[PDB]
Amino acid sequence: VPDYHEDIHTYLREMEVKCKPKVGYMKKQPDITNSMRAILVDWLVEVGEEYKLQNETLHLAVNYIDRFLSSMSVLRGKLQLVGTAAMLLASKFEEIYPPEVAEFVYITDDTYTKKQVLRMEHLVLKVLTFDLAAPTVNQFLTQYFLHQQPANCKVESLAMFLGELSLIDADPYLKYLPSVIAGAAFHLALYTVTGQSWPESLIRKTGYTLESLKPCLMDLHQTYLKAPQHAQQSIREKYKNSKYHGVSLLNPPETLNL
Amino acid sequence: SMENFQKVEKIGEGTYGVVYKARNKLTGEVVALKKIRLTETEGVPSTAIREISLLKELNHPNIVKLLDVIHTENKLYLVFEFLHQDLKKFMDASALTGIPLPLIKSYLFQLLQGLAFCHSHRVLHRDLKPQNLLINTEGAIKLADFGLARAFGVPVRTYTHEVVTLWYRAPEILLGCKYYSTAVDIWSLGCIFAEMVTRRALFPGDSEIDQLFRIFRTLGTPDEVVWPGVTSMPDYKPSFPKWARQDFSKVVPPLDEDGRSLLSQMLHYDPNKRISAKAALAHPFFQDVTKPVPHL
Ligand SMILES: Oc1ccc(Nc2nc(OCC3CCCCC3)c3nc[nH]c3n2)cc1
Ligand SMILES: [Mg+2]
Repeated sequence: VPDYHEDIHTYLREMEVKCKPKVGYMKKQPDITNSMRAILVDWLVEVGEEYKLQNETLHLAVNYIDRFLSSMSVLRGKLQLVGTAAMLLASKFEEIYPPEVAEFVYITDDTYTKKQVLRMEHLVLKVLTFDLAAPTVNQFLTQYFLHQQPANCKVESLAMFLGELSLIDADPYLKYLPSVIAGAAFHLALYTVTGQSWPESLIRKTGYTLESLKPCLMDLHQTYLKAPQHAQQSIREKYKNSKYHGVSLLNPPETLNL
Repeated sequence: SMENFQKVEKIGEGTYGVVYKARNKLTGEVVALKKIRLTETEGVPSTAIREISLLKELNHPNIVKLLDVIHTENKLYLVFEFLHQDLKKFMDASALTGIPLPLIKSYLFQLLQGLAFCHSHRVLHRDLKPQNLLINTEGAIKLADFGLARAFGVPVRTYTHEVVTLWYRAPEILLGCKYYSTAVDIWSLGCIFAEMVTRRALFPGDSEIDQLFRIFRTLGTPDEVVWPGVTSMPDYKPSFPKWARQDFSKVVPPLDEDGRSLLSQMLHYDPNKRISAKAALAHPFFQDVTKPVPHL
């Protein structure tokens, strides 16, 4: 409803800075690594599929995890507990019908108790000071999609697919803001499908150009090329579904020519 | 944790939890305490997670201020600025005087500011009614009980259908539209505007079809001319009686021309054409707006 589209985008641009996790946090974690986080995110993708959760829920959960781990040291046997509570929180915030706590207990395969999940929920809330309304790659993309002439369902799904892949790999995607990853993913999707480029109307809206996007674009292009060989594959399988127009079976462009 | 607060009296029960009037023993501040009993259940309720995250973002003179969140292992307490009463109780008390037009205008103006602020910060309230609109002795009115609120996206996707107290519920919800947006809160506010004028509910239905027929008998049964797409809506029925639209000077007789013009834009059928809170603040109805203290 374009009466507030501008106010809302401006406000989300303010909040994404405030909601940004700390870029170099993994370096400061004694027991966990980037690859362990990739394993967790990939599992949450599966959880989201199993329970038919919104993509927005997945993006929120990752935001909560990255922010939590930005200040809280976590041992590897407790990372899935952090992730489970984040998904439960994200579901309560975002879903019409979130899965119940018992379902969240069940999908950890009884690794943890209900009491542990609830106590972790409370801890995550404390650490994030209840600040759960975070901007996501998804919230930006959905605005950018309005600038297509005309709308292309494959552009949309492929942009979502690419934004989602960015969730898996903290290096390098933790250094980029949700609005920037979305711009790179939208341009990449659009170029892949239609040959078209980041529209002038989105330069006016975001102030981002292809130049300012380039650093993110080159990382995302590489991720896109190496996606079939990444150890984590749940996003690629999810995006084979007809719901997302099978976009993960599209061939990435060899060059971007930027 | 709650040691500095002295409970005064129970105020009531909203969407969830219980609200008390209390005073801070050290500063003297009078507060509203929202108590939430919490393990073995489903943990922190979604309504509380939403109310808190969203109210922490919304600092505005016409939105109830959340001051603090106090969070033990058993109970969660939300500390809010205290307001003196609700619009509903105030309208009941104005039984004989009626509400002076300057106060109606001021309250509407203030409510639209509150709401424009929510909507510009991607929050839908979804439960506007006289009981959730709170007034103080200084002439302020403030949106309260964000227990049913949620953050929305641009453009919207499908959200919870079971929303808004029936008397204040928009036709697009009643007719089962898969997308509703900010315009649902404007519908509610429009019903409330009419109600402040007449001091009775504009559309007091007792079921969903009753609610729709009441709206239809007042504004006309919508067709494809007035509201493109209506006849395709999930719960539209071709059997609906076809009532003629009433002239608005009859809907709210005490209202003058600028008033009726604003109300009619707030009760437009087509959500897309229904006026936004932002645009309504510049309506001619508000040219002489002041801020009268009420008559408590
Ligand atoms: O009559 C009175 C006297 C007093 C009040 N005061 C007040 N009440 C609140 O919620 C109380 C609930 C009650 C049930 C419906 C929703 C609101 C508040 N929430 C933040 N500040 C509040 N102040 C209100 C009404
Ligand atoms: Mg490490």
